[PDB]
Amino acid sequence: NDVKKSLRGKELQNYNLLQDCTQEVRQVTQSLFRDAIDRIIKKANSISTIPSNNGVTEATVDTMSRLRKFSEYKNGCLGAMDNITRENWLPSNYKEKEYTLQNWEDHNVLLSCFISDCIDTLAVNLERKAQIALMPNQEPDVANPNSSKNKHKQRIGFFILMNLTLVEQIVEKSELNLMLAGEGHSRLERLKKRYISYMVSDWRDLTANLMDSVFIDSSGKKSKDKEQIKEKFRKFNEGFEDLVSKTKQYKLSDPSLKVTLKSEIISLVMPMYERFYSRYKDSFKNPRKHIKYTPDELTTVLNQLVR
Amino acid sequence: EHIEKFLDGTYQNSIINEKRKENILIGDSNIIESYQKSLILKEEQINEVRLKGEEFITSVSQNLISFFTSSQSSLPSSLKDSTGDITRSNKDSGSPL
Amino acid sequence: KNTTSSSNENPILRWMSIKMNGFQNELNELSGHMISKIIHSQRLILQ
Repeated sequence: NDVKKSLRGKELQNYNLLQDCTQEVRQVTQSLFRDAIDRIIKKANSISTIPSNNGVTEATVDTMSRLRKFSEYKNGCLGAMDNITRENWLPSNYKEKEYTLQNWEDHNVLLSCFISDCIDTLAVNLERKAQIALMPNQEPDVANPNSSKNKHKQRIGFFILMNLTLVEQIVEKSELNLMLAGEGHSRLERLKKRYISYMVSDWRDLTANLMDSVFIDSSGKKSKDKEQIKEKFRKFNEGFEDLVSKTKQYKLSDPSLKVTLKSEIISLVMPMYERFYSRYKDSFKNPRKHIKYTPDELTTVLNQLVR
Repeated sequence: EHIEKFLDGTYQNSIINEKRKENILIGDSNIIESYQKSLILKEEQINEVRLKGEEFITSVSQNLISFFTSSQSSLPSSLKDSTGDITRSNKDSGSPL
Repeated sequence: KNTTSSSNENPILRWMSIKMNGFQNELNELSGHMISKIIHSQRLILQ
């Protein structure tokens, strides 16, 4: 970088060979970056089981402190981003739905582009490993909160989001912190919202067949079919306390994830029970013996679901 | 909530804290007598034993407001649990209190 | 060792001394309100 910049307007004739063995040291970048992605693939797929208390494989610690070894070569990284594709770190049979990525302009583009693509590779390979290790007879189907296949979307969700807890808690104080501005934050956000929505999935089942249970008996009269009262409201309480029950298995670590999953699933549930509670709270002198919660107290349950 | 949330409650993520190497720098020399393993030989049962201390002390605490005070002035009923004089009728008092 | 402990008894004196604060505070509060209530029972029955 210092020599090809040095002073120009002059004869410079080994400059070609500078670009040729520097073309081989961009095969050291290039090979070090396909090495980075394949490093994620093999070094990740080293492990086989989700941990005892289901934490974070320290191959990811290796991956992120590996990235801070990519950090402090910073200006040589900047020049080292020269004239080279996204597909120069890609196993080409991928899909771009794997990559939360939405230009070709400078090396600051390929900075956040490249590194955040590497953490997307971390996402798809960790995700794949969970998809294997919980249903060991199936196809790993990926990036799918709408999956009709997984039974562990909460569990995989808390696992992966502890891995991302690690990743942004090394981009906490990094130079990557100051490197990967703009989009890559939001790339990390979409990365989160995948597994977040995995932990909203069966809550969307509860709300789903709740308002579907509004829909199928939206035909006739007021509920003289009081099996529909205790169907919707009882089974709503059943699945609600199932979801609160399996919420207890996981105890979050980012406060903003507590705010995130909290306000997400609040915004998922509430207006259904608002118009629906308030629609059907006119059926007994004691609806108490059939319908249990207010939105006040259910809101309070959610607000101390998040200790 | 937190104290139960340290027993199995990771307490390994705390090991993941310095097992982020505190990178930078490069090591990764974590030789903490890890850690607080802990307590599975009955000290966890000492912890839950203390929790039985707490909810037990609340149980005898509000259970002192079971006698009304047995119907009447046993008013300074600060200690202790006895004397089930079962004259249930009437007011003055099943009240407690 | 000591250590005394292994956080989890030093930091579960954050339990133990503070479970002793739940207990000593429990006797404190029940002592307070119970004492004033019985004081409002000689008020409330005798007086």
